[PDB]
Amino acid sequence: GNNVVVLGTQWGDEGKGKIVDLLTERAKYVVRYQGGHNAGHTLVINGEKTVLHLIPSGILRENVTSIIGNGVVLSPAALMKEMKELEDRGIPVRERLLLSEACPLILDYHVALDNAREKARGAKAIGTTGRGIGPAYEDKVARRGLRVGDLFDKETFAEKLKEVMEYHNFQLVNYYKAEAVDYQKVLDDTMAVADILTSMVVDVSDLLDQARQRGDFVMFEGAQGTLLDIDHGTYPYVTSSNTTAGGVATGSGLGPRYVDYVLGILKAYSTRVGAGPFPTELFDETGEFLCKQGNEFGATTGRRRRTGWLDTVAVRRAVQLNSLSGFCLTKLDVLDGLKEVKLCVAYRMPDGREVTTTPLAADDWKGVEPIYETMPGWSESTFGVKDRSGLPQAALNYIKRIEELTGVPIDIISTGPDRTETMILRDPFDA
Amino acid sequence: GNNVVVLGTQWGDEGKGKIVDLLTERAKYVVRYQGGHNAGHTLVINGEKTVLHLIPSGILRENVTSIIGNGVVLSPAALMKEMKELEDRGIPVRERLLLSEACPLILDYHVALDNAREKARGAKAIGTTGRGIGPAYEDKVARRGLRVGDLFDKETFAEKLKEVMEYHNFQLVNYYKAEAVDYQKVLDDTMAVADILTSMVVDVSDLLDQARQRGDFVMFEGAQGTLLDIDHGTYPYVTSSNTTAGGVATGSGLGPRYVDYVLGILKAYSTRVGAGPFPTELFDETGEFLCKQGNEFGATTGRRRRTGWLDTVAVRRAVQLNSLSGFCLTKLDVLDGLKEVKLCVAYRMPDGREVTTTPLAADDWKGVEPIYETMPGWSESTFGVKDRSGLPQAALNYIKRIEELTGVPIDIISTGPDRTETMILRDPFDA
Ligand SMILES: Nc1nc2c(ncn2[C@@H]2O[C@H](COP(=O)(O)OP(=O)(O)O)[C@@H](O)[C@H]2O)c(=O)[nH]1
Ligand SMILES: Nc1nc2c(ncn2[C@@H]2O[C@H](COP(=O)(O)OP(=O)(O)O)[C@@H](O)[C@H]2O)c(=O)[nH]1
Ligand SMILES: O=C1NC(=O)[C@@]2(N1)O[C@H](COP(=O)(O)O)[C@@H](O)[C@H]2O
Ligand SMILES: O=C1NC(=O)[C@@]2(N1)O[C@H](COP(=O)(O)O)[C@@H](O)[C@H]2O
Ligand SMILES: O=CN(O)CC(=O)O
Ligand SMILES: O=CN(O)CC(=O)O
Ligand SMILES: O=P([O-])([O-])O
Ligand SMILES: O=P([O-])([O-])O
Ligand SMILES: [Mg+2]
Ligand SMILES: [Mg+2]
Repeated sequence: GNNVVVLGTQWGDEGKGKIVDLLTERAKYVVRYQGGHNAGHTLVINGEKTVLHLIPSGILRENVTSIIGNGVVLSPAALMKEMKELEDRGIPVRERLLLSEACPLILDYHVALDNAREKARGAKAIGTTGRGIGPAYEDKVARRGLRVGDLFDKETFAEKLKEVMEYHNFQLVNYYKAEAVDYQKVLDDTMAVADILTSMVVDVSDLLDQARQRGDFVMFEGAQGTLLDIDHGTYPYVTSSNTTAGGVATGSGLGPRYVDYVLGILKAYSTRVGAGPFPTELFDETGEFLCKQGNEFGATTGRRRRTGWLDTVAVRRAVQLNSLSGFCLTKLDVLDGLKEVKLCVAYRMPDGREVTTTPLAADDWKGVEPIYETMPGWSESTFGVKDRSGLPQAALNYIKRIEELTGVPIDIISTGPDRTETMILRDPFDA
Repeated sequence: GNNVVVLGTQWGDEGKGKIVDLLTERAKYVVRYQGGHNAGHTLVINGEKTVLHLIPSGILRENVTSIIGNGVVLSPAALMKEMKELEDRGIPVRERLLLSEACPLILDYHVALDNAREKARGAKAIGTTGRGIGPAYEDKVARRGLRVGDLFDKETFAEKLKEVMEYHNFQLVNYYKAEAVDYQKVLDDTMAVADILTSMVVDVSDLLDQARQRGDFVMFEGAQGTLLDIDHGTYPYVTSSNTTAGGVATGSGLGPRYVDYVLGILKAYSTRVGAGPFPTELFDETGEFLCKQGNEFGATTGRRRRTGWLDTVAVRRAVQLNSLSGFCLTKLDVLDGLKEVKLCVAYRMPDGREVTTTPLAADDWKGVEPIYETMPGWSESTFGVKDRSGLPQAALNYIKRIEELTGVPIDIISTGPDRTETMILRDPFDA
């Protein structure tokens, strides 16, 4: 189908970037519809590494127009920052990237607040990336936030910003007893890049409407993961945006009926970065092994990711929430060497019940326990394989099992960070 | 199609309630996915009137299960308030209504803030309904808000609420120099209804997933209108929720691919309640006539609604944003008697250009001017007609024209507030 969606089923870091970059070969457009620069999508072409945050994972391709949709919270500083680095490496970002005037702007004070709010939580801190995503989303919904479009008139922008910062500073100064952000400094840093910024503006909805009617291949690239959804995730240990497929339509302007394929990116095991429920979490040799073998560190904060077995109970929440058409099974290779591999098939509630559905808010996950199905591991190397034939029967079995347990076909299998260490079995652009 | 969406194309008050109540005859479920009690949907059966706010417009039917989806901001006070009134009238609300534990809770302090924030805007006040929708949405996205589920543990709820209210009161007291809301009073009022509240909780996503696989007829009922969308509307003179079709999926948990039909409710003319751009606004006899003839007053605040001609430019923004499958043309009857009726076909930008697309943020709408197409009015009565044959050729022409100008069929035509003064031409449940 023309419109293909690529999002994280678990808790982010499944490998969305890599799959976006590999599938965009046929795409005219790639659109990030939510998140900000908390995302850290790692691309790897012939070993050259690139971790993108704010800029879409289609940038390395000239044939693709990279779009930052209205649903994304935009940090002008982060953009220039990533833009230049990409430019020095021969990526004419500016020549291939478009923006939404609706995009709310993340400015320094948003990080002051995000910082303040996290400390104030003490032991109960979310584990935010520190980029100010939340405060930006807050101001948005509040209707006091500034968006890309406010830059069209620098005089009124300065006025608007003044009020905003005043309000924000009152609280940072008085309630939090925090260091106040300087208005003049924010105004200057921003105006220094406004033209560049505004130069990339496009009417993203209308674009997608016409690109749609034309039959063009659009790829929407997600940020974070399903269980981090502001609504459906382990609230409040979530991200402030709708990481679920519904976000595609709200964060871009493309009507919901135009989604043709939702590919759920699914890692061979599970990880979490930040605080929050994790039934299948491993704190043993296997835990460290999974970490070590899969270089599980934040592509944005460098924090150690928590590791655990693949959770089928929670993945099926992802299935229904997202309208998955298929899964792309990533990082199978990291499982090589393990004698047995486990997959949680059910949850044992603290009251005794065996359930196969998941809790919602974090509190409701407290004493929940995982029930596994233990399958044979494999000795063979999986890394770099691009043909099921190269996969040992155990792995194939493990793949079939996941499919059985979910009722969704694993259309793509990834065997390495490199764009080429993958096997596409069914290409979403054909379905 | 099984899953039918009914939302406001313009600026709310198009007649969503009436159409939900009329189409639910075949529905097993009706789901409100966004908004709160700012909505005021008026139903009218054999002249008996009912204006619903928070409770879905399927309530008057026993065969229908009414759902308040996660995307809705829930005011426990408003619920009990509406619940009892409905009950005294023989509507066993409790026996037919379900809720989401994800639903954020709107509590008294949210109204203090919404009040404070509006005055602080002075001349630039949004024109909020005063129900505290925004602050509730803010806290949500902020990750400090309380949701229905927090009630499962009253002790931790009280703790949580305490912190929350402390934080909120600091600002109401110090920054705004406003009256502080009393913690104890909020705690008590709330706990008095928690059990009733929690008694209606259901896992809405999973419900919809199974109801979906079963082939059941679901109806999603929208609140407000398309140009009030937090992202795509005339920001900041908008509502804090995603009134666009993308909201259905984010505010319920039903995967985006499961929408089968999006019926855009379209009024025969235009109205706005609150501040904000309105190209076709009428301040003349026609303006007052439209007001008078269509009893254009807020079904929630009783404010006088602003009236204007039907705007085709903005309606087409609604078309693409929403994936409209069809329009339900409402309040044609109110046009009876007019010598000529106008419909804006284009916008004259303040720089001279003729455009047929719309601006985004409110500021960008400033000097914009409407270009009309003037059509013949009609003398005949339209009110109560349920057969196109009863519609005079002028009206039919006016209908064809709207269709020509949009490329979307007017599947339903409404000729009165009563459920029966309507003609369904194509029933969304069949498409
Ligand atoms: N070993 C291995 N690494 C992979 C594979 N796919 C992606 N990676 C690496 O897995 C990590 C995915 O992390 P991250 O980039 O945070 O994922 P994203 O946030 O979804 O794009 C990166 O460090 C990638 O280079 C794979 O199939 N095998
Ligand atoms: N005259 C007339 N009134 C209608 C018609 N459809 C609905 N109404 C009235 O139009 C108004 C719609 O206002 P509101 O209820 O705020 O619309 P909603 O918010 O979309 O449900 C109500 O007062 C209805 O009783 C119609 O076709 N003709
Ligand atoms: O990109 C992200 N991955 C996360 O899990 C995370 N953000 O989502 C949650 C919210 O933080 P933020 O506001 O930085 O997205 C945190 O657990 C944080 O680590
Ligand atoms: O139900 C509503 N209809 C509106 O237009 C409105 N709310 O949307 C905007 C935001 O107010 P609220 O926060 O009350 O929805 C206001 O113009 C308000 O009138
Ligand atoms: O790739 C995204 N990371 O998990 C964010 C971080 O490093 O915190
Ligand atoms: O029907 C909804 N109204 O327009 C809200 C109000 O009265 O303000
Ligand atoms: O990286 P991420 O997962 O998107 O945040
Ligand atoms: O009444 P509404 O339009 O939904 O708010
Ligand atoms: Mg990442
Ligand atoms: Mg109304």
